Amino acid sequence: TSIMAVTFKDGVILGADSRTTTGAYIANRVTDKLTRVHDKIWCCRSGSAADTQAIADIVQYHLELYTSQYGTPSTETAASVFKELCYENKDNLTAGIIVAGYDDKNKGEVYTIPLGGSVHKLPYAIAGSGSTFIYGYCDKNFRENMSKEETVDFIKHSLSQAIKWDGSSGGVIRMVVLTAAGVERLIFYPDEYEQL
Amino acid sequence: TSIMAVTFKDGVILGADSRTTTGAYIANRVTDKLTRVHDKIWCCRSGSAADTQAIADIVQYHLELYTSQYGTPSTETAASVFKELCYENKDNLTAGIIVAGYDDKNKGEVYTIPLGGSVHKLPYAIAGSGSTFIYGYCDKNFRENMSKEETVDFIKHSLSQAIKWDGSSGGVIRMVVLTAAGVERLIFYPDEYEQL
Amino acid sequence: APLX
Amino acid sequence: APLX
Amino acid sequence: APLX
Amino acid sequence: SDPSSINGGIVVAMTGKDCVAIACDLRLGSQSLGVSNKFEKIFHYGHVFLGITGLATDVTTLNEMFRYKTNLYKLKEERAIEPETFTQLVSSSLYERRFGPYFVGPVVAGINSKSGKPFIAGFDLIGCIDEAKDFIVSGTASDQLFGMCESLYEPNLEPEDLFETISQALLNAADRDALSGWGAVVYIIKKDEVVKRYLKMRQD
Amino acid sequence: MDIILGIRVQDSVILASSKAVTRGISVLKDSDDKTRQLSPHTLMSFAGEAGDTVQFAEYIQANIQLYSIREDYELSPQAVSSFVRQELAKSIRSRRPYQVNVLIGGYDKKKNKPELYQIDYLGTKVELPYGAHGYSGFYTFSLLDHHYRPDMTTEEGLDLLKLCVQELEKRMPMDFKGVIVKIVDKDGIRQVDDF
Amino acid sequence: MDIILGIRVQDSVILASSKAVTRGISVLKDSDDKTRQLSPHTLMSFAGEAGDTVQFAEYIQANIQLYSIREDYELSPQAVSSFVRQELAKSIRSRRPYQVNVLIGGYDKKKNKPELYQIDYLGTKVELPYGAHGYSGFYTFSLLDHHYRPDMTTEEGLDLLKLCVQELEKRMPMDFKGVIVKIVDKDGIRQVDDF
Amino acid sequence: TTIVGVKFNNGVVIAADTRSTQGPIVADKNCAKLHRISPKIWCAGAGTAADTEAVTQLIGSNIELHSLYTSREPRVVSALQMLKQHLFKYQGHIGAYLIVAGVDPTGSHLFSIHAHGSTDVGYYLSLGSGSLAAMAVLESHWKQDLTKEEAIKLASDAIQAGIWNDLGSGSNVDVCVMEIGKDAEYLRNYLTPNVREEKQKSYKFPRGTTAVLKESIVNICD
Amino acid sequence: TQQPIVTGTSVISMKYDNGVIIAADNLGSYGSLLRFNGVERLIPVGDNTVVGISGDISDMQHIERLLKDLVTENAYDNPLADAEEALEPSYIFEYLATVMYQRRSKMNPLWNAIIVAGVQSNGDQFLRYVNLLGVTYSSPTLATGFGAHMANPLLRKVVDRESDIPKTTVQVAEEAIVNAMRVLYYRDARSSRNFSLAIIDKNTGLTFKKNLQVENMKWDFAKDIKGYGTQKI
Amino acid sequence: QFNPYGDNGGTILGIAGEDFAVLAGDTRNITDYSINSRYEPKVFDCGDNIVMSANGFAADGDALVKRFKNSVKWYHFDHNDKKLSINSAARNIQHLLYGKRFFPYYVHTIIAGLDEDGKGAVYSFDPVGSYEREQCRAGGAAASLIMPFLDNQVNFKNQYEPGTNGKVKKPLKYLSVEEVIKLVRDSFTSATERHIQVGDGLEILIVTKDGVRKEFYELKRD
Amino acid sequence: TTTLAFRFQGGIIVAVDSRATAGNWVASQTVKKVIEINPFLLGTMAGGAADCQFWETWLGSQCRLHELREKERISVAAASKILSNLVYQYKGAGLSMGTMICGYTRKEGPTIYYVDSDGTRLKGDIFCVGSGQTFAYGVLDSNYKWDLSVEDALYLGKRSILAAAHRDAYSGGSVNLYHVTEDGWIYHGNHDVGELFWKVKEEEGSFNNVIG
Amino acid sequence: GYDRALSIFSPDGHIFQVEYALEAVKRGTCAVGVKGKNCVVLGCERRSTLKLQDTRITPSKVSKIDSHVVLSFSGLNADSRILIEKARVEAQSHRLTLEDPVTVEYLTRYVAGVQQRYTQSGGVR
Ligand SMILES: [Cl-]
Ligand SMILES: [Cl-]
Ligand SMILES: [Cl-]
Ligand SMILES: [Cl-]
Ligand SMILES: [Mg+2]
Ligand SMILES: [Mg+2]
Ligand SMILES: [Mg+2]
Ligand SMILES: [Mg+2]
Repeated sequence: TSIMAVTFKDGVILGADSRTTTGAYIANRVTDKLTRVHDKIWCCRSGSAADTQAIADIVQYHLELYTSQYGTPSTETAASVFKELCYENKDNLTAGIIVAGYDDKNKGEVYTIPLGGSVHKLPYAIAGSGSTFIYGYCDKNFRENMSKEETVDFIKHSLSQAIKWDGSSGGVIRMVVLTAAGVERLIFYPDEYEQL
Repeated sequence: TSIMAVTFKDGVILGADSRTTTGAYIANRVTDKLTRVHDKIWCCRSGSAADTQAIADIVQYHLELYTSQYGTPSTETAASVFKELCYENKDNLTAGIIVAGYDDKNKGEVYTIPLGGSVHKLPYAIAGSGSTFIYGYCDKNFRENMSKEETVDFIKHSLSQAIKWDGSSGGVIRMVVLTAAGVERLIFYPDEYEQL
Repeated sequence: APLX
Repeated sequence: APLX
Repeated sequence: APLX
Repeated sequence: SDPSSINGGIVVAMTGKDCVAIACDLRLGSQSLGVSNKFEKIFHYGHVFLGITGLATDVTTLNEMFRYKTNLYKLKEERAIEPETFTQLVSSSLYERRFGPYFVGPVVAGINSKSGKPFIAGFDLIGCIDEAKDFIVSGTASDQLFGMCESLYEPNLEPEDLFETISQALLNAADRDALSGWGAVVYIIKKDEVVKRYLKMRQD
Repeated sequence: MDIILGIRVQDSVILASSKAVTRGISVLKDSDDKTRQLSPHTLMSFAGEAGDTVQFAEYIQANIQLYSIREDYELSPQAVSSFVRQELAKSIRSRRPYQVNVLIGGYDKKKNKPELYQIDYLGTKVELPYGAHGYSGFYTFSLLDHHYRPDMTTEEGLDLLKLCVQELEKRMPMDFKGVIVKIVDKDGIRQVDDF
Repeated sequence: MDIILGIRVQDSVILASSKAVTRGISVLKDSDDKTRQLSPHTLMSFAGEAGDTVQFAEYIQANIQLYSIREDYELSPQAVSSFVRQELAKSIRSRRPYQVNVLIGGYDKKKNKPELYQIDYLGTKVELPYGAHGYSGFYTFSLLDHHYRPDMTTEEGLDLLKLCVQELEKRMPMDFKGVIVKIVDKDGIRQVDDF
Repeated sequence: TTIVGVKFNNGVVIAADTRSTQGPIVADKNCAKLHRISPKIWCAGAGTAADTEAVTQLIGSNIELHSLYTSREPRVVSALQMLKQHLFKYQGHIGAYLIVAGVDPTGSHLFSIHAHGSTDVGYYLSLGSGSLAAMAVLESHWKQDLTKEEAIKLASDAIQAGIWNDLGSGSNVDVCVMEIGKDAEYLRNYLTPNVREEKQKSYKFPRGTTAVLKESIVNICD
Repeated sequence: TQQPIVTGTSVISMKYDNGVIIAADNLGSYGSLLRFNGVERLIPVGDNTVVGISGDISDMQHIERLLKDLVTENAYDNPLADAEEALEPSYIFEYLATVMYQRRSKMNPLWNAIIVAGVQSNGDQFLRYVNLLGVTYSSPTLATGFGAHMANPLLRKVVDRESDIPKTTVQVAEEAIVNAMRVLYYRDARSSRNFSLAIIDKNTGLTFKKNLQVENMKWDFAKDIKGYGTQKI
Repeated sequence: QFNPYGDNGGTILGIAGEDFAVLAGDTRNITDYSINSRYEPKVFDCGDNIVMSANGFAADGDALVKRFKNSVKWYHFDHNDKKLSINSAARNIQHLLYGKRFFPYYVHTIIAGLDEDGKGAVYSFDPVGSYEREQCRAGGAAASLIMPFLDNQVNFKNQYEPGTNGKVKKPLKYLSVEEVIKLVRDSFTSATERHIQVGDGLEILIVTKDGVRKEFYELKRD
Repeated sequence: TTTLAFRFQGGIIVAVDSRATAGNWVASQTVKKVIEINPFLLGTMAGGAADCQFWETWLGSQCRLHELREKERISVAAASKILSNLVYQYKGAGLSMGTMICGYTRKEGPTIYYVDSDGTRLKGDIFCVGSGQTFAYGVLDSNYKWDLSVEDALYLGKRSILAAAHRDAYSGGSVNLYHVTEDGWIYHGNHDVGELFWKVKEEEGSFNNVIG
Repeated sequence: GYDRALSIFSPDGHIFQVEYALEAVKRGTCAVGVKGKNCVVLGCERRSTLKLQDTRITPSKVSKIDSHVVLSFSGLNADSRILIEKARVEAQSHRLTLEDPVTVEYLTRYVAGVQQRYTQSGGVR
C-alpha cells in the first residue's frame, strides 16, 4: 500500500492506490482502501487487510452508537477510538491507519496512527510501504491552505511516484474529498497518472 | 549513507553526506565518502566502510597499473574493475558503489553497482539508505544537460531531504565536480542546507 | 495473507 | 562495524 | 540459588 | 564443557624484598570427581619458574614445550633464560595458536640473575602479558585470589613474612572454590636459594 | 566398553576390565578382553567410543613393538605412558579425535617397581596407586581411599579388587558381565582365569 | 521400573516384574514390588515415569476398592481393564499425562477363565495370551511365540517364565535385579517367594 | 578502555587510561595501552588486549625492516595501510581497535582503525568503551589551532571523563606527545588521580601461623 | 512482551542551587526513519513538576493520559488542591514507579525511561529516574539513552557531588544542558536539532521553553578532511 | 524478547559482634558499564533494630525491602505492638522470597540486628528464601572477593597457633566494633580496587541496644 | 551434597555433610541439612536448598497439625507421603529435592523413606542421596552389617560422609551425626572435615592417596 | 445458587430445623447397638406393613463403610445413602494418604462433621 490524507483550504482529501497483495501476486487490483466510518469522517487503510477491515467496522459501529446518543462526533474522537483499538491490541494487529474528517468548526483534520497505536495530528500524512519513496517529494511540495485542484494534483503526483517505485502499490488512484459541500469520490487511471 | 552522482552538460558531479555509523552512535560526523580511483574517475561509497575502502584501494591500484601500460582508462573500464570485485566476492561484501568519471570523448558518465555486483549505466544514480526517501523527488526534478549551478542545487536539495529523513545520514554535504576544467571540491554545512 |  |  |  | 574449568586448579605469585613467591594447589579432577591430589602446576627452567592453570592436558603439553624451547635456548645462547625473556617466549608461543588456543592461565615468576630484580607476570590463554609489581593470580578461584591478595598484600615483605601472606592468600581462596584445593605447594625464591613448602589444608 | 580399573600394590599392578560389549538393547558379547600387551612388562586397558578403542590400542601396540625390535630393548612404563599421552594430546585437536580412555599398568625392571598411569582421551596423564575410568571411579575411589594400603601383596590387591567389583555389581545400572583380571609384575603379564 | 511380563495359561495368569529401582548411576533398591492388588482376583503391574507409576496404581486401587465396598461385589477383570483404559485415555490429553504402562492379570469367577490385558500410557488395550511392556517384549514375544501353548499348567507357565527371565538376564544391557512373580487364579493372588 | 588522539599546532598527542578488565574484574591497575610502532609513530589500542599488542608489534617489526630497506624514516600512512590490510584479511576476528598517530617527513598525522579494517581521519578521535564520555569532552572543548599544552590538557581531560564515568576505564592517564622536529616524549603515568588510601590495618601474620607438612631445598643449579 | 515502534531518544537533567532543569528533543523516530518532528516529550504536571519520557511514544501518550487523570482525581473533594494538597513531584514519581514495576512484573512493560524533575513544597529539589524494568535511582545529574553516556560526563563536571549544588547557578546549569544537547546532535543518530527545555525553580516557578535549536556548531574543520588515509585531493 | 531482570551491581557485607552487629554496603548503582548514581543507599533501617539489604537487581531489592518494612508495620498492628525479633524477621523474609519461587526476586538478602539474648546476629538469604544465621557474610558482585578474607579475619580460618605444629587452632573470639569497622573499610577498599561495579562510597549501619547509628566513608570513584 | 541413613540392629544412623554450592562457588560450609521435625522424626536435605528447607519445615507444621487433630504422633509412612504427595502436585514445575524421612514409631519400628521431587517414594534399609551418594555407598556398602554396634554404626556413617566429602568436589564442610532409637533421636555432634580427615588418616591408616 | 439460611436460631435459642430433623429420626425404624467383651452387635427393626417385599435386593439397614467398620441408622432412608457414600469415599481416601484404615472414632468424627456442616450452610436442610 501507498496512502495519504491532506488538509487544505476547504477541508481535507484522502488518497490511496488500489492494490492488494498476496506475496508477489496481486489478489485485488481494484481495492478500495478509503473507508467510511462516518458521513464526513473517513480513513485510509494500510497493513493487514483483515485487521484494518475489522478495526474500521468496529469504529463505524462505535461512532454510529455515539451519534445516536450525543450527535455528530469530532474527528479527534474518531481517531481516539481507532487509537484505543490499535494501542490495546498492538501485539495482535498490523494496521497503519490515517484518519481524516471535516468539521465546520475545526475544518479539515488529519490524524495518523502507526503500528504502535500512537496518535499524531498533522497538516498532512503519508503511510504504507510506498510512502517511503515520497517523503522527500511531499515535504518539498506540500503547502498549507492549498486549493482543491492543487491538493488533488499534489496527491495525484505523490501517489504516482509511490506507485512507480513500490511494487506493492499500483492500479488506480482513488480519492475522497471532504468539504462543507459534501463527499466527492474521484478516480484516476494508469494512462493518466503514469505519464505525469 | 546517502550518495548520488549526476551527469550534466560539462561533465558529472558526485555527492555524499559525511556520516559513519556504529549502531545509533555516529562514529565519524565528517567522513569523506567521495573517493579518487583515478585523476578524473571517482566513486561514492555506501555499505560497509571497511569493504568499500578495501575495494576502492584495489581498484585504484588496478587503474594505476593500467595507466602505466595503456594510458588513461575509460570510466566504463573502472566500473568493470569494481564490478569484477563486487560480483565475484558477493557472498563476503556489503558494498553499494556509484562510479563516476569524465572522458573528453564520452563526457560525464555514471555507473551504479548495487549489492549483487550488477552494472547499470544511468544519467544519474542514487544509493545508500537515505536514497529511498528521494526517489520521488529526484525522478521529478532531474533533467538532462543541466548546468553546473543547476546540478549542484539538484544534489544539494536531494541530499538535504535524504539527510532530513534518514537517521543514518547527516553532517556536511560533500561534492566533487568532474569536468574538462579539472577537479573541484565543494562542501555545504548544516546551517545552509537544513533550511532549504 | 492479503496486505495493502 | 562502521557503516555508511 | 545454591544447591546441596 | 568449558575447557578452563573441567580439571580445576589455581596459581598465585607475589614479590617481596629481594625475593619472589609462587604457589599452587594440587587438585586434578574431572568436574565433580576428584582424581589426583599430587598434580603440581608449577615448573621451572633454570631459575625461571612457570605456573600453569586450566586444562590439564595443555598444562602438561606446555611444560614439555617450554622445557623443549628453553633447552635449545641454553644450548645456542650458552646461558640460562631470564624471566623477562621467557615471558616474551610464552607470549609468542600462545599467540601462535590464536584461533585454536591452549586453554591455560600461565604465570611466570623469578629473579633476574644480572640485575637482581624480582619479576612476575601473567597471561591470558592467547598470550596477553600482564606485568605487575605486586601479585599475579590465575585459575578457577581467581576472583577469590584477587580479593585475598588485594587485602593481604603489602610491599617489601621479607621472605619469611611473604611466605605467610601468599600461603594465606591461596588457602582461603581455595576453600571458597569447589574445583581448587586438595593440597598446596609454595615456592620461596631468593637470589641463590629456593625453598619449597607443602601446606596443610582441608581436604574437601 | 565401560568399566576399567587399576590397582598398584607393593610388587605388581592389577588391571580389571569388564567383559560386556553392548550395542543398543543387546549385549552382543560377554567375554570381550579390553586390553593389549604393549611389551612383556607393559599392559594397556581401554574404554570409550566403539571402533576407536581397539583401533587406538592396536596402533599403540604396533608402535611399541616396532620400538622393541629396532632397539632390542623394552621401553620403561613411564616412557610408554608419555608416548601414549602425546598421541592422545595430538588426537584431541585433530579433525576426528580418538575418544579413548586408557590405563597403563607396567613393571619397571630397572627400578623394580610397579607403576600405574591413568590417561584420558584429552591426554591427561597422572601416576596413581589406584585408578578408574568412567562412572566406575564414582564408587571405587572412595572405597579404595578407605581400604587401600601401599604395602599390600598381590593377593591382598585381588581381594581389594573383588570388593570393588562387588560394589559395582550392586550399585551400577548396567550389567557389565564381570571382569577379566590381569597382573603385571617382575615376571611379566598373566591372566587370572577364575574371577 | 523397566521390566513387566505377563502370561495367561489354562487356569491362571502369571505376572513377573523387575525388582530394581535405578536413579542415575545408582541402584537405590533391589526389592521393589511393582504391583498393586486392585481386588481379590485382580492384580495390576506397572512401569514408566518415576512417581507417576505408583501414584496412578494407588489411585486405580482406591477406585476399585471403593466400587467393591459400594456394591458389595467384585468387578470383572474386563470391567476393571476398561475402567483403567479410560483413565489413561483421559490422561493422554491432559496438561500433564500419566506416563505409565500397565498389565492387568485377573481371574473371572463368573466365566472361570484367566484374563490378561496389556494397556499402554496412551490407553491402548489388548487382551493377550502373553504380554510385555518396554524393551522386554523385543525378546520375550518371539520366545513365547515358539514355546507357549494355550493348555499349559501353572507350573509349565512358571518354567516358560524362567526361560524369559534367563534370556533377559543374558541379553539386556541393564541389571534389573531379578523379578517378583505373582499368580492369579480361582483362589486369588499369591506370591512365589523363591524365583 | 578509553583512548584519545588530538592534533595541535606542530604535531599530535595521544592518551589512554591504564585499566584492563576481565569481565567485571580489574586485572591490572596500570597497564600500558600506548605502543611504539616506530620512534615517532605511536599507537593507542582498545579491544582484545593480545590482538592490539600483537598487531602493533608485527607492523612495528615490518615498519623497521621497511625503514632500513628504504633508508627513510617511516610514515604513518604506511603503518596505517599495513594495519588495515592485515585486519581486513581477518574479517574482524582480530579485535584490534587502534588510534594511530605520529610525525614523519610528510608532516603530523592522526588516524583510527577499526577491527574490520576501516580507517578514519580527524583532528580529534576517541575509541574504546569510554569513547562516548571522551568524545563528549572533545566535542565540547576542542578548537582549531590548539597549542601543545592545550592539546595535552584536552586529551587528558577526555581520558579523565572515561576514567570517572566509564566502568571499563580507570586508574591513571598515559600520554605521548609527537611534535614535528623533536623527539617524541612518552609520559608514562602523566596523571595519577586514583592512589589507594592507607589501609586501616596491617595484615602481617605472626610467623608460624600457616601449618606446614613438608620442607625441602629446591635445586636450581646444574 | 513488546517491541518499541515509534521512539524518543535521550532525556537529560540536572539540579542547581534553587531548582532543577530538564530537556529532551522533539523527535519521534520510526526505526532509522526520522518520522515525526513535532513531538513534545516533556510533560508538565501542575506548576511544580515536569516528567521527561524517552522510549516508545504510544506508551508515552498512555502515561500522559494517566498523569492528566491523576490531576483530575487529586482535585476531587479536595479544597486544598491548589495549595497544601497539590500534587508533589515525589507523589507523581512514586505513582509512575509503581506502575512501571507492576507492568514489568506482568511481562507487559511500558517501554520507557522516565525522569521526574521538580521542586517539593519545602523548596527541596526533586530529580529521580525510573524505567521499563521498574529500576529507580537519584543523582545530581540524570540522563536516559545516549544522554547517559555523553551528557552525564559533561553535567558531572559542573555538579560532581551534593556540595556542588549550592555553588551552581541557573545560568551555569542551563548552559551545560544546552551544550549537552548540541553534543547529542553531533553524535546520536536518532536525535534532532529541535528541542524543549524546562526549568523548575523554587522562587520563579515553572519556565517551559519550546522550539529551541542547537546552535554555535563546529563544522568548518570538515573541509580540511580528505579521503580516509592516503588520499590528498 | 523482553528480559524482566537487570544487574545493578554493588556489594554488601554483614558482621556480628558480641553486643552489636554491622551491615555495610557501597553506594554505587550501575547498569552495564555506566554509573547511575554515586550515592544510592541500599542498606535500610526497617524498625525494631533490624537493618536490611537486598542486593542484585535493585527493582526487586526495593520491592522486597518495601514489603518487609510493611510486614513489620502489620506485625505491630496484629500482635499488640510486639517487637519483631531477628529470628522471626528471618523466617518472614523466607516466605516473602519463596512466595515468588517461580518468578524470583533476583537478590542476595542480608539482615542484621540483635537476637533475644542481646547478642549480635546476621542472617543471609539466597534469591528463593534459603536462610542461615552466621557471624559473617558478604553479598553481591564482590562477594567472591570479600568472603574468603572474612573467613580468614573474622572466623580465623587456616590460622594456627604459632609453634604448635599446626595442631592448635587460633581460638575464636568476638571482635570490638572498632576492629570490625577496620575490616569493613579494608574489605571495601580492596573490593573497589579489583571490581569495577564497586566504589564511590561506603555506608555502614551499626546496631546496638541503643539503636541504629550510621557512618559514611569515601571510596575510589573510577 | 552427600546424605545417608541406614537401618541396623540398634536403630537408625543419619549422617550428612554441610556444604552449599552455587556452581563452583562454595556458598557455605555450615549448612544444617538435617531438620528435627519432632523428637522422633528427622528429615534430610539434598538438591535445592530453598526447596528442601522450605517444604521440610512446612512438613513439620503438617505433622504438628496431625498430632493435634488425631492426639497421636504421625507415622513415618504418613509423614513421608505428605511430602511426596506435595511434590507430586508440583511435578514438572522444577522443584529439586532428594530427601529421607527417618524416624521411630511403635507400630512401624525404625523406618526410613526416600522421597524425591519427581514423586518417587521408597521404603528401605539403606539410602545415600546427593551428588556424592556413590562415594558414600562405596564405603557404606562394603562395611555394612546388620549387627554393627551403636559405636561402630556411628563411625561408619561418619566415615562414609568423610569419604564423599573428600572425593566429591560439591560435598564437604563438616559431618552432622544423628542416632535414632525407640526413645527418639540423639545428636552426636558437628565434626569439621578440616580436623576429622587428618585424625582419621592417622588413626585408621587410610587415605594413602593423599600426601601425609 | 440457592443461599437461604434454613437452619437459624429462634428467640429461645433453639435451631428448629435441627430439632425437627430429630423428629424424623424418631419416626424411623428402631436401631440398636450393643458391644460385648470381644464384639459389637447391630440390631435393626424392619416394619411389617410391607409384605410382597424382595429381601434379596432391598437395601439392607446395616451398611459396610469399610471391611472393618459398619454403619446403621434411623430416619430418612434417602438421606442416609448420602452420608454412607461420603463415609465410604473418606475411608478409601484415608487408606490412600495415611496408609492405614480409619479408626472408628475418626470415621465417626468425619460423618458427624458432615452433619454439622449441613446445620450452618446456606441453602441446605
Ligand atoms: Cl481491503
Ligand atoms: Cl503497508
Ligand atoms: Cl569511510
Ligand atoms: Cl547504505
Ligand atoms: Mg539525519
Ligand atoms: Mg576447595
Ligand atoms: Mg571500582
Ligand atoms: Mg569436596
